[PDB]
Amino acid sequence: GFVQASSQTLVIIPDNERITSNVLTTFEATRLVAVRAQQLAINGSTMLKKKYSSPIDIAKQELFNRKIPLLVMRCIKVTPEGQKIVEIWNPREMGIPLLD
Amino acid sequence: HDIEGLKQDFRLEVGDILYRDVVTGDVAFFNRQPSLERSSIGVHRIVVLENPKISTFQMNVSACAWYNADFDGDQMNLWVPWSVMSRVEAELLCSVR
Amino acid sequence: GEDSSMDDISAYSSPGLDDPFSIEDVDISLDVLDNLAPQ
Amino acid sequence: MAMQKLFTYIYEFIEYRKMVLLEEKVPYDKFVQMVLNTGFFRINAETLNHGIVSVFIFGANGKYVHHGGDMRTLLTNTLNEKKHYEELILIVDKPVLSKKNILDIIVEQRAANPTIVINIYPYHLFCINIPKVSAIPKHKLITQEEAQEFLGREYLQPQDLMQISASDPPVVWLGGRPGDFVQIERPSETAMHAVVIRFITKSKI
Amino acid sequence: PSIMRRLPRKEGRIRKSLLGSQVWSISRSTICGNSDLHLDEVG
Ligand SMILES: [Mg+2]
Repeated sequence: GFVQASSQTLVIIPDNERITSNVLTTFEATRLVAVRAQQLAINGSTMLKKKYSSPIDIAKQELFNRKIPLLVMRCIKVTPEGQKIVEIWNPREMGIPLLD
Repeated sequence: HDIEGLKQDFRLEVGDILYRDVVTGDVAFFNRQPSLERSSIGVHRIVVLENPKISTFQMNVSACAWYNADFDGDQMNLWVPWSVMSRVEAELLCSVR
Repeated sequence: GEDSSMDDISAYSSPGLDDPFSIEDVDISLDVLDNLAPQ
Repeated sequence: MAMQKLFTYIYEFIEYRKMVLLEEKVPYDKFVQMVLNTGFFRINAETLNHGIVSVFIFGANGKYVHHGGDMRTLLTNTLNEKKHYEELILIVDKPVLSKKNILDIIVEQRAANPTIVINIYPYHLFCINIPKVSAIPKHKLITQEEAQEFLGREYLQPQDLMQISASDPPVVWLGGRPGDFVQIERPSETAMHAVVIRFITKSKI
Repeated sequence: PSIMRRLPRKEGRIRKSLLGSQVWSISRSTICGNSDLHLDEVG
């Protein structure tokens, strides 16, 4: 039979209708820093001003200084008509948890 | 390439991966079995013991409460994250604080 | 009736559901079992 | 002493469900006399939307619970009576719930009468004022429009909610039907109280 | 030996190979006390 599931269309909730929190979870901040540190290990191209000798410190400082070039997508629902309703959050405009 | 089989004209180039020794300040996961609570695996900062006659994992007695451990002959596992992603997760999520 | 050639062999080495003490659902190494010592 | 408790709390159950009694209430002595001789006691009530609800209390030694023919005859004649029936409650002793033949007559009368709700309940379900039991949180049926608004805000389907049987004693005293939603306000030792919404499913018997 | 005998028990496919793992880059030793180490440090 039709094993292949049909393609989905990405439905982005307008920014004034988002229901999830404006504060990053510790999981999300850790994921952002890990992903960005791996990207820097790939390229090394950053807009951070101060010099750091490791990708991890550059990633944390980019998150803390609100310069991280990543977006958080929170998948809210998969409609059985084909839509994938998600929320897009900008970590540069979000609260940052206690990463100590 | 191994470091003892390394060429005369060899040098580090941007994009190479250097596998270096574990130094003081590195993070490591510390585990005692059976792993019954979620503090049974915790991330500690490594202090390397330069004395060549020491084969034991050493820790503060107040850290034993995380692992239900004591010093009658318990053995514990230790692995050091080498991946960047796992190193970030170790110090931001799994640190014993 | 006196033959012994076809005697039951299991009738010599004989007098005539979970194991409560088995670590079956405990995923612990066998070289570490001293961590279970009562002390 | 199940008969004594029933004689009071069945009428408390009728009042809690917001119905008007149709006959004059008889005293308890002749209630037991009618249960022992006639084999059952019949209580009729009128709902706000003019539906008629009849409750049959069957004695534990009566013929209707031991012989399926008598039960089939009684249910056939009562459901053929020209009344605006909407709900029949057959209160039987607990062991009767394990008799396959009686339940077979029950489900066959259900099949022959698809628009009439037929339910058979044990004794203990009407031997208390169930809502006033301390261990029972506050149950309350909610409308389909409010439940739809709640589910729309939550991006949920009715099949994702926690579910509750229609034979649950608080739901029975509410009169909840499968497909309905019951909001339960319950005590919490973490937040001092909580609210959940459950989806009412089919009765077990 | 059979194909489905490999699956069931604690030494079987699912519990020994899938739900657990032999790994590289790991060390084990007897633990010892050291009062000069911080609580978040391991010697
Ligand atoms: Mg010990």
